[PDB]
Amino acid sequence: MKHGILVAYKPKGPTSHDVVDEVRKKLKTRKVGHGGTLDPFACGVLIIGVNQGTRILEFYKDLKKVYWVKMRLGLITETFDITGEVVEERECNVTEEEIREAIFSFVGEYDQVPPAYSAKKYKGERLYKLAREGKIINLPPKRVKIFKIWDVNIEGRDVSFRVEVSPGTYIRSLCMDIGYKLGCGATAVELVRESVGPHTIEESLNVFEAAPEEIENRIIPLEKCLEWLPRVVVHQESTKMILNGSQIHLEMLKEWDGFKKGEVVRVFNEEGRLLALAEAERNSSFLETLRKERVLTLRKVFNTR
RNA sequence: CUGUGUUCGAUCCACAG
RNA sequence: CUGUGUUCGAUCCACAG
RNA sequence: CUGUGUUCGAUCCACAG
Repeated sequence: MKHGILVAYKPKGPTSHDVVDEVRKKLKTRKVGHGGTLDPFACGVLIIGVNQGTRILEFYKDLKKVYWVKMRLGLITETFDITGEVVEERECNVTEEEIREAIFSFVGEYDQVPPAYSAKKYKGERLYKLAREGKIINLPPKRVKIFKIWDVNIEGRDVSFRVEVSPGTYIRSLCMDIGYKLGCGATAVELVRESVGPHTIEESLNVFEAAPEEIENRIIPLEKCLEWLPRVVVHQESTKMILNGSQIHLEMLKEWDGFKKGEVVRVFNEEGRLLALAEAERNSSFLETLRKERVLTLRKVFNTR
């Protein structure tokens, strides 16, 4: 029984949960989830968590993503994408030059209003369910960050480019906003998530065409997940303790790799096994122990694996 | 269970209570 | 170590809903 | 939140033997 992360590739068409169902089917495993939804009209990297691996999916919410969109100027739909019923389809009269200005004025952070067709909740209900009911909601804007936009290609009302964004950013909203700047509206017609954090589309596995054995070999085990988080090893004797829920004290330790207080770090078994993820109670340099323990606070323990 | 989250058809995953 | 914790003493894990 | 966990799964505290 494997535990870990799978960098899946979702083709255009399937819902993100369809991908999860393909993995549950091929691996004959019930515990599967994803770490960030990709709309049905889009394709690209979709992080999949298997077994105990579902327990570290939360860590993918805070990573940066890189997107390659193509939008059509002068077109507006209800969903903000090509699958939505068209609400308006005018002829945007703008020059490559303004278009260029409007797209790069978004660079830097700004306050983005999420699409009515989204997974946000309003009084216990999904916003895309209320929208199908015809209740179009405009939630408060969220502080978003567009780190950079490159590979811009224009031709007609067809504009495309790549963009690295912060967590919580909707490309569909971005396209509509740029269109608003140009004052004519724009709608996303193709969207490709080329990366989520360190995981790229080049390493993604299309689970729909892969046989169960390769999907299986493709799973990244826990010990190799969240490699961007600082490591920490404990004495091969302290393992059973930790696995029992024992917090971590200076006593039970060994080697560490520096960590700013509050930092989430992964506790290793010095035999390699990942025992748990814990939070830093202080800065790791304070080897000052002329006396007294308490060091890392238990966040998640990987019992039974 | 209730709630929230994730780029929209997670009741299915996560997190909080 | 054994008993009791006065309405299942406190708390940490994990699993389930 | 509500339940579960071979002296508790693990650690404490208060009383007494």
